[PDB]
Amino acid sequence: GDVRLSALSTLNYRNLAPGTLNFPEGVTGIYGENGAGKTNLLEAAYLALTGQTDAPRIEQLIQAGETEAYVRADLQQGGSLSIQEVGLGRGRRQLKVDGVRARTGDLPRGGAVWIRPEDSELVFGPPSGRRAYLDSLLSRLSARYGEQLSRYERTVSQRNAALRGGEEWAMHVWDDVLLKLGTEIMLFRRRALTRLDELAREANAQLGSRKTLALTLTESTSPETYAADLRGRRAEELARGSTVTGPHRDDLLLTLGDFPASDYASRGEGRTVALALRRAELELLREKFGEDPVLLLDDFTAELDPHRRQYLLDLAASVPQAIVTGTELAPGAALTLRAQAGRFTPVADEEMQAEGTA
Repeated sequence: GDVRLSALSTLNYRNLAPGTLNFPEGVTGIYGENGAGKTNLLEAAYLALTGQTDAPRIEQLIQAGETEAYVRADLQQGGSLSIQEVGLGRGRRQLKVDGVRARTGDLPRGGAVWIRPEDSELVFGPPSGRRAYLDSLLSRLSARYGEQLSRYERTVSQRNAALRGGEEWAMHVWDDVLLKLGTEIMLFRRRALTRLDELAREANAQLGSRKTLALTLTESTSPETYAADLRGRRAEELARGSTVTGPHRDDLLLTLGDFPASDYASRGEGRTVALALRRAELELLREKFGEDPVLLLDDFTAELDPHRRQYLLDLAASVPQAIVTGTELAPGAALTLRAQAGRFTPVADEEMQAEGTA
């Protein structure tokens, strides 16, 4: 009855040998050398499960010499099978759910969470990365949000081009649209913030921090003054050649023991905060859907703190299903695979295959 990714197949997907893999309930551990394509399997899974990608360019996902790629996820929730497919090519990501052309919205239970070895950049990196964290999560929570955000981004782009091209007389043509969409986006973010703050605070504590982690939003405007602010900062926007009002300008502020984490958190504290953000993402999806997202744990061996590494492995064992990669096998997994040159092959684990041996 839990959801499960029962199989993943790819063809022409960057750094993956074409083929299929069948995954059991519980943890599938995958080990191999740096460069064997482990992260790309997780990326492909995340794409099939959520319709999202880290790639700045879709062509980056397609094997050299090929012009299209294909990913297929088989999902089993109870006795119900579902099929999620993604076709890639020509800058385009085409989804299908159960054989029918689909929008992102027809994808179900907050499909996956992908914990990534670069996640400390959420703490120490630029505002754009924290907007991407929030936008990604909120788009998984709500189809409407994803559509609004997409339309908003394109509309801001037109406004900014009007400014930069010296067509400032024409700059306000879409301000009604930006008001409406910008307000909805800001409000969705405020709604989620209440729970994300609580969830990240708890995860940070459970990870052993004795400092309080708090999330707040740094906002360019408010719903109540958005229209006034938008229009009222014209002189500034003419000077800058850019739009200075709206959620594309905002940030998720991370405060740890009353100081800005970006500037005062140690490297270890930063790793803990970043993991707390992923745990809060997981739990917020779980609370919304009463359905556990598939956990994609990318390079657990890159976590060099024993306790925090063990937390990741325990979390993976705790959920109905996780796919865990690293340079060595995750102990106790339902299935273990070795990654070589983008090909995944089972290996024996005598500790987990001792049933029916007598």
